[PDB]
Amino acid sequence: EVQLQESGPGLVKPSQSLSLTCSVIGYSITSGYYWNWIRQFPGNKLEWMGSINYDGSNIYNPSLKDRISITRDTSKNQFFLKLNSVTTEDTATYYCARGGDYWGQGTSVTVSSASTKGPSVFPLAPSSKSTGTAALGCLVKDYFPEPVTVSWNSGALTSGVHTFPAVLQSSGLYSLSSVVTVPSSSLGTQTYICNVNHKPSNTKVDKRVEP
Amino acid sequence: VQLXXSGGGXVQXGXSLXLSCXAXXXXXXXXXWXRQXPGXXREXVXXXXXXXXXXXXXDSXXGRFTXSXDXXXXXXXLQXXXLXXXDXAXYYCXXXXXXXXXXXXXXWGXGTXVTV
Amino acid sequence: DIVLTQTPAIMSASPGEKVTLTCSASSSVSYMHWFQQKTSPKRWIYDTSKLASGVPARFSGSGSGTSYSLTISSMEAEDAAAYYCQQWSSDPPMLTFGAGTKLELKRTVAAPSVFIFPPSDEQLKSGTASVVCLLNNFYPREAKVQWKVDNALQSGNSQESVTEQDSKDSTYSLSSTLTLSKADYEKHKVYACEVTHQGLSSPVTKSFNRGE
Ligand SMILES: CC(=O)N[C@H]1[C@@H](O[C@H](C)[C@H](N)C(=O)O)O[C@H](CO[C@]2(C(=O)O)C[C@H](O)[C@@H](NC(C)=O)[C@H]([C@H](O)[C@H](O)CO)O2)[C@H](O)[C@@H]1O
Repeated sequence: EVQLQESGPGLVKPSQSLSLTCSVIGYSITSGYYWNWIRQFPGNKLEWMGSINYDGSNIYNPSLKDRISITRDTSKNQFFLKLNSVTTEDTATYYCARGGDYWGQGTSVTVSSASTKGPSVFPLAPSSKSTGTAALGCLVKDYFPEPVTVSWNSGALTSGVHTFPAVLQSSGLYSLSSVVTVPSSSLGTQTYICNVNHKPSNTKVDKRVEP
Repeated sequence: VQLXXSGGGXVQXGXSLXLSCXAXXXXXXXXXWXRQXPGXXREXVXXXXXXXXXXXXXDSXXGRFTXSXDXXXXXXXLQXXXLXXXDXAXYYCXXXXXXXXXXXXXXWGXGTXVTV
Repeated sequence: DIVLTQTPAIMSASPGEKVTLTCSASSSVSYMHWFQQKTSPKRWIYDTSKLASGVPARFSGSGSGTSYSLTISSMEAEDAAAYYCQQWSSDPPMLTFGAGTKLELKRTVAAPSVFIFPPSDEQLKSGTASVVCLLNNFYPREAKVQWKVDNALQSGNSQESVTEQDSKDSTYSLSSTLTLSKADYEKHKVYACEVTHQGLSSPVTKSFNRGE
């Protein structure tokens, strides 16, 4: 019935403003229901932020009322979200919803002072003791922003591959590893190369992981 | 973000196969299907864009295959009819990271074996 | 204002079992709603017991006052998701969500295969040493990783990462990265990772000396 789609910048400097827009199709926002903005922190915790009604009235979370604003444009059938003086604690995936029965796809917004940086890629060489099953991988350390993609042997190796979710280090950069378990009999004959691809820095790294 | 393809197997010439791939939101991104013979390169098979932007198919699979997508299940589909021995390959699924359909195929799947 | 406490946090269930999720409220609640999420959160149960669109009849909602429940008569593999209870209040206007109960598909116990990786020479040329401990394909997820350098327990200098439940074999994989400077790294010799999991009779330790 009702369709919703968020749109807006995914990177905001701290102490500045984040602005998002929800485009509604198939239902007039002036017809009924509350139109809310609901975000989800990386911990999967949901927090309802604000609301604008069909008659234009606003309702805000008391924890954000000093820096939130929910407006609307009935001609374009849109309603907007403005969060002032945001912090790194505001990093979440923001959803727009009609009264809680129709949700958008969600937009990932990250708040950080870090600048764009390409990652350093290091080989996780297989150890000297390998029966059996051996393990090797690559370390993708120190980059910003998310995300980064990792393939093995240009995509020819998908079984036994595990690329872990990135972790935000204390420095403000992301770091991850991608491991793959292979037979120990292949370490001498089969070549293993990891392909790391980070679009915001336009970097592509192919590192051979040697025994 | 991760992809997992399913639905392949072994089948004789002339019969069918329905492939599927689930994503770990893809409603705004196009999902393409690619296949690769053991001694060949990955060739384009089909692509399902966003709902209303229709679908597109390669010359090899026109009229025989049908691509679909379920936004609610975050999954794409590929129905295959009148299968030939030439269609025998490993089939992969990828997401076009560019919403403008330029084909920044960044995310790929594990793959699925198809043999005729 | 109103705090929702969902119990249990994680719920492992096999196909065919009866699952009951509880949502307790600090103050009385007129109506409790439930949301499924695997993906945008889908409305699953509204007005305590009304089923939303696309909900099989095996689901059921109930409760009142300060305790509400969600019941699945015979759980299926497609029911594996996170379930949040939601409440709306008027006099102090607030729309509160619960922390969510994670319903996962249960499989057999698999002990993790552990691996240790010393810092590469390429990383040492940048003044940083990262030691990675790999825990592969284990179920259930509950585990423990300890870093012991020169037989000394480490704390505050390791970051852990876990994958989602795998789509094929329904297992987990975990990585623990110990981060040091090359100065601190070169001042010790024995680097060990000690792993604890319910499929292991005794802890599994992977060690290495620096210059080997
Ligand atoms: C058809 C249907 O499913 N209706 C449900 C819907 O009611 C609408 C408004 C109905 N068409 C109408 O009366 O016009 O939602 C209500 C729940 O109502 C409230 C509530 O009191 O819980 C109303 C309240 O104003 C809402 N608050 C906000 C900020 O949106 C909440 C809220 O939407 C929900 O708690 C979900 O977040 O809902 C009821 O479920 C009807 O069955």
